[PDB]
Amino acid sequence: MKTITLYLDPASLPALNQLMDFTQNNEDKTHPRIFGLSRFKIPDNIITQYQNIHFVELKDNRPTEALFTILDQYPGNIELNIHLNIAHSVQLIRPILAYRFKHLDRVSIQQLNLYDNGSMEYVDLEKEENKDISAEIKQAEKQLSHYLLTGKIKFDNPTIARYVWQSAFPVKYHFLSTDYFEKAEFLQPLKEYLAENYQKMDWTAYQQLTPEQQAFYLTLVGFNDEVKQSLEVQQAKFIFTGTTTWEGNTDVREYYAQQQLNLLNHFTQAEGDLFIGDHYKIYFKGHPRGGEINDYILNNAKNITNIPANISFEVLMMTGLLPDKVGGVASSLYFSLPKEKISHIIFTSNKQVKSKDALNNPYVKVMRRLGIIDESQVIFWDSLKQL
Ligand SMILES: Nc1ccn([C@@H]2O[C@H](COP(=O)(O)O)[C@@H](O)[C@H]2O)c(=O)n1
Repeated sequence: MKTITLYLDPASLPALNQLMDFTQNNEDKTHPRIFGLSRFKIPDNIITQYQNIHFVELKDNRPTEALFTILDQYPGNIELNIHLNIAHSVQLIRPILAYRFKHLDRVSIQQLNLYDNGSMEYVDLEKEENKDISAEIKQAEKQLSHYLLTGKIKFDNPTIARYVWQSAFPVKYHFLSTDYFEKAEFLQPLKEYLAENYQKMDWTAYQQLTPEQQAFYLTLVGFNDEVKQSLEVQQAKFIFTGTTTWEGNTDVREYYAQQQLNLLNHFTQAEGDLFIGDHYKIYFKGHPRGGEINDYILNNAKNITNIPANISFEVLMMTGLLPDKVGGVASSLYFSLPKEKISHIIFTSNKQVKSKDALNNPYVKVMRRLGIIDESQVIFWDSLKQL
């Protein structure tokens, strides 16, 4: 059968790993490929070098029907090599299964490779701490069978359903935290169930690439030479990480901008509660969707070096360019960082958190369970004095 590789991800981390897989296989210029990476654009100077390369929009975390137009161009027997975001795997594969239904004679699923979205998978797993995980797996497997037979989605445990694909297809899972699955006691049944179908995320794959493939990869992920040089000075580095807000209200976005500037000052100013000392070069890493929030920092701070905000932070993990220290507002990007590199992580007030909620939320709990952070490194945003 002819193999078609599908790279699907609405987010960042899976895409980063999928673009590594493409780079590792980039000598094959005609292997059929379909890219559905909402946050990444393959430069046309690379697209033109490949044949049978296709692109599909994602909408509501699934490929659009435009996928069918692509697959119709391959009228023989086809086996699908599918790369997915774990958290969104059920929706991402939905149009693929629908197409297979219409072409059961010639379309088969060869294998799945699944990659963590980031913190969201582990948080979601925390909320299942009190469940009979062994029973949830069996039910999820049963309901995955119904999905595969009817095309209709109904999971009593949508979270555990993300981890039962091996009951249907050859699968390999790539986890940001293998420790979590091995340390969390309530997850022991799941760890044993997954058996030899998971592995730790290949963060050091970039180091095994060829010199030219390394440059290939950096072009795919938007990390140009100028930014690289900046993060290679022989100086103690601290990177301040920013955040964003859904709200459109100018007013509110302005408050988030003013408050993130204040948080920066708590790290970098001597009177600050989070002062890291005088011996660090300071970088700012805005949130990709920060918009004016990011401009507020650069326009009103000083002695800071900007790292373009649309770069996914996790690139620095995939490339070995992490700083000595990272600090800022809680983000998925922290789940993937070494413990000794964390200064302080700050939390924003919302529905569940109106105080340093005794750290009774899953995010901190996961991090503490894994030992990435201690209580002294958790900060509630509103408790910080206005400097
Ligand atoms: N300062 C930041 C904040 C977020 N991000 C990107 O945004 C993604 C979503 O992060 P949040 O958990 O903060 O929404 C992160 O996984 C990372 O790829 C970033 O690259 N720099």
